[PDB]
Amino acid sequence: ALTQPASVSGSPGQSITISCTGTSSDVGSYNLVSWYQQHPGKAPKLMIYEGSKRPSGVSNRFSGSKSGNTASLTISGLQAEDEADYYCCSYAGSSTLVFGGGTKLTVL
Amino acid sequence: QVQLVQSGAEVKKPGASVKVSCKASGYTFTGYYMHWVRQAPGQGLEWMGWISPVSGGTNYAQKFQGRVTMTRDTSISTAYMELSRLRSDDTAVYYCARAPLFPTGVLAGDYYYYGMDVWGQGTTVTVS
Amino acid sequence: EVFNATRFASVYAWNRKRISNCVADYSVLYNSASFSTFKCYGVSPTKLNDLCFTNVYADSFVIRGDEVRQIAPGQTGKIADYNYKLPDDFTGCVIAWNSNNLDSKVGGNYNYLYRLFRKSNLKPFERDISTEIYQAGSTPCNGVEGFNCYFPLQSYGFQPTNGVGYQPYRVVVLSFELLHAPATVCGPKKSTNLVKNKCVNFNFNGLTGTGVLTESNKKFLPFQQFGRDIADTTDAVRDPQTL
Amino acid sequence: DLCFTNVYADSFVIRGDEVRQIAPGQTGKIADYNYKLPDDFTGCVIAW
Amino acid sequence: FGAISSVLNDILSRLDPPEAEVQIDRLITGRLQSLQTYVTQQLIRAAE
Amino acid sequence: FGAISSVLNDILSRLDPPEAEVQIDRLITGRLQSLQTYVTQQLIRAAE
Amino acid sequence: EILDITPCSFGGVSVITPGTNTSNQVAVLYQDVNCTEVNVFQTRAGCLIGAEHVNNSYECDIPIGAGICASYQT
Amino acid sequence: AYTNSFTRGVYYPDKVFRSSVLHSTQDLFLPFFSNVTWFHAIHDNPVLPFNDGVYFASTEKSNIIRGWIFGTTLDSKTQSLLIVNNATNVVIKVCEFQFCNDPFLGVNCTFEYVSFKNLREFVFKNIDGYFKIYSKHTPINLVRDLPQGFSALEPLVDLPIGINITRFQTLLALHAAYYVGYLQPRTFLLKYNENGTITDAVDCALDPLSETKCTLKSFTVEKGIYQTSNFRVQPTESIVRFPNITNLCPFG
Ligand SMILES: *[C@@H]1O[C@H](CO)[C@@H](O)[C@H](O)[C@H]1NC(C)=O
Ligand SMILES: *[C@@H]1O[C@H](CO)[C@@H](O)[C@H](O)[C@H]1NC(C)=O
Ligand SMILES: *[C@@H]1O[C@H](CO)[C@@H](O)[C@H](O)[C@H]1NC(C)=O
Repeated sequence: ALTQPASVSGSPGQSITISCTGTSSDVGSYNLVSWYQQHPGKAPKLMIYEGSKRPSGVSNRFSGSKSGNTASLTISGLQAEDEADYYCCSYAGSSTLVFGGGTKLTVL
Repeated sequence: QVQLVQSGAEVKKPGASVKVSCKASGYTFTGYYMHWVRQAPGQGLEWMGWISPVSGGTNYAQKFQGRVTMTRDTSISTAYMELSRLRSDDTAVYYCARAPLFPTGVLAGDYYYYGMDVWGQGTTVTVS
Repeated sequence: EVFNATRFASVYAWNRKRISNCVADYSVLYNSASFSTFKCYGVSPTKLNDLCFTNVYADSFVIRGDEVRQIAPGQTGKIADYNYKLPDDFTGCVIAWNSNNLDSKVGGNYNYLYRLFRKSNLKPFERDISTEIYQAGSTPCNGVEGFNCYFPLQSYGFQPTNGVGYQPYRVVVLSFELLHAPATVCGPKKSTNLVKNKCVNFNFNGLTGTGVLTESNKKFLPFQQFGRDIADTTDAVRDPQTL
Repeated sequence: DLCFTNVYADSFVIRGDEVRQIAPGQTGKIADYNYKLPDDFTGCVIAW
Repeated sequence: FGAISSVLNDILSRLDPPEAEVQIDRLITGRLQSLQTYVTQQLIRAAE
Repeated sequence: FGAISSVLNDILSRLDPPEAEVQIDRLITGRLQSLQTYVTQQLIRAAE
Repeated sequence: EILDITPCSFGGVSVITPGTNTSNQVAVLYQDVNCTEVNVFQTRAGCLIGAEHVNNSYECDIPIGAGICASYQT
Repeated sequence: AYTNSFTRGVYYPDKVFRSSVLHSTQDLFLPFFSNVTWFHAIHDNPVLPFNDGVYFASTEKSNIIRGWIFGTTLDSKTQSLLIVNNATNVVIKVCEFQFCNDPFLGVNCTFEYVSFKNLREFVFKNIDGYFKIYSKHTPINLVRDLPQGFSALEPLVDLPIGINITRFQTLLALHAAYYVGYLQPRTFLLKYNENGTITDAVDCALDPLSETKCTLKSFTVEKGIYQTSNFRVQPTESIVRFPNITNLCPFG
């Protein structure tokens, strides 16, 4: 029920950003944002929790932010391995911790 | 070492019901809201529900509210998901989702955070 | 039926067995070295087979290793306040032994639950099986869990690889009560021969003294066991064997 | 009903995106180069 | 006077010395206080 | 009167304040009771 | 402003009565207090209820206080 | 309907034998001369609370009152104590029976026991989960109201049920007036004669004469004047006084 790009393109080393807007009720009112990264044939891997906090082990290049109803995942220094899908989510009032259209990041 | 084995692939006829098994180990089984998240082939990922093996408490998506029945047997430490009245867009790969923390984080928002240990794959091909 | 039981109950739903009209030698409770903890507060353990009380209740359950120290008068804690409260003037004893080899599955025994959320402290010898969703926050919880609405019970993780502090411990408590009713349960204490008209040491249902017992004519009611004087001393006694 | 020894009022003006960066253990440009809050922060913050 | 019962036989047969001693101490202190009051009353009555 | 010794200096030199205080309390309680008995007897004898 | 603090009505109460086989009538006297916050006679010894004040003086039967006392008569 | 309780509501407080002694003790007793509820059975069996014990009086001529139930909800959802007596057998149970809209008699089980012209007095109390039931039967000749007199109750039933009870109800035998009252923690002075039977009782929570009786520890007070601890007037409210401090904090 969230809206993120379906695919974002960037160059190696560049700082790219992928946003996703929810509503004033889900993103505009909760710092419960979620950012996953999934590789093809692989399980989804959490990248960012609570809007801007990084779980243990997640590389610092992934940074989180939010403005009103849109959260933002900023990957500084894009790498070849940074090619994957990203799935943001926001608490929606009930159930539960789902996401956006999913964005495939390609590194030219 | 959280190990998570999902049951095998299935083919189904539409309108029928499918039951997928989900056997966990390597951690405190009952201490997690475990979710069930699906994804159509080459599509986006789709969450379906979660369960507490403790107290049997669970909660599904309104989209799935009514067609999904999620159960668990903590003795073998194994959760289960059923979807009756199947159809074509139900063809997808399903997983469970073991959560990051423990809900002894009294208000640690547990378990509204995440799934840290995801399951291998369960392909449901609902084709006549 | 308690010690050699195949299964026990949960923490909050502890098993309560009331005993009446039996004998207990208590010697098996002393020689058995399997008991990790044996703390008698109200009555000394050595002087147990020579006293006598009216009734006794045995409350058995299974808890964590760290909670074993919580069964004490005046002691506070999670189990001591939300699962089982012991009065300060508790006249009884507590036994506890580790059973990690029995009550622990290969992947974790989750059949044992304990209450962790409650808005009030429990009363002495109170049993509460209220499964209502606890309201931690200010929002009402109308049968729906989630934020500020958590389950009042939580399951134990009993794995064979856990430390001694997180191991399952079977804990039983014996509570004795003594009223004016005839004393039922105590040690065997074989009755000696009755002798009349002689200064001897008399003992009746624990009441021990020295005096001369003589035939009487006071008609005592069927429920009147002992007779006291103005100075609270015993003046007449009913034979616990014959009327 | 609790009354303390001393009060410290830190006043400033930030951007609309930095409103989420004012919290103990926050990451960002403002939370690292301009104003950082300790993890054991005993107080409150009001932004308008 | 703080004891569990006014009869000493119950304490002697039930409790161990580590606490029977303090119970007996309380009992004998109360009893000696009462005896002192009684003998003072008897002394003043005998003087009268 | 329940103390380990009738002499006070040995109690002060052998025990710590946490228990020396209780020992001194018991000793002064016993001595005060004995002094009350003595002064009551003295008042009775003085009246006679 | 200055305000004086005074402990309100408190004082050892008492109850006077003749023998049991004579009658069952009883009187109650609140001593050293004025029973305004509670057949009443107010004297320096407090206030007595149950008895009737009579101007005719007689021999004192049961001493009450302040030269006043009660009896049981027709 | 309401009626008086001149001298009823007395029983043996313990099982200690006494003889020719005046013993004062505080326990749950029925206040003397208090108003008690009255019900009829002509041509009527509501649920009454069980806050602090109940005293019951039944004037019977054909054994109509034949059952009593104690509990909280009385809908087979919790444990309830049922006591019935069919004219030759006394059945006592604590099981959870399914009760109808109006339980009566026509002409999870943890305990089970199987064994106007008549005034039967009963008293039911709960002490630390122990249900105590005392009773006393006597022959009387009265139809209008309760006859005035003094009669103690002997200890009959003591059950360690440990069941929280807040309400109770009676059960008749359809093809019988009765009085109910509540107990209070009162201090009573009882007189034991040479036979050990309670012949008289004084309740010093009623009038100052009984107060002096409790004081002198005797049923007969001589000509004189006495009392006990003083009566003090309690404060009506609380008055908080604090400064009007003018200095504000320059948060503005
Ligand atoms: C009360 O009894 C005494 C002693 O027998 C007697 O002298 C007195 O007259 C009696 N009182 C009355 C009012 O008869
Ligand atoms: C005592 O109270 C009475 C009213 O009951 C009043 O008339 C009298 O003046 C009062 N006496 C004093 C000394 O206040
Ligand atoms: C007491 O009991 C005896 C024994 O039957 C009886 O003879 C007597 O009348 C009773 N009453 C008194 C006052 O002794």
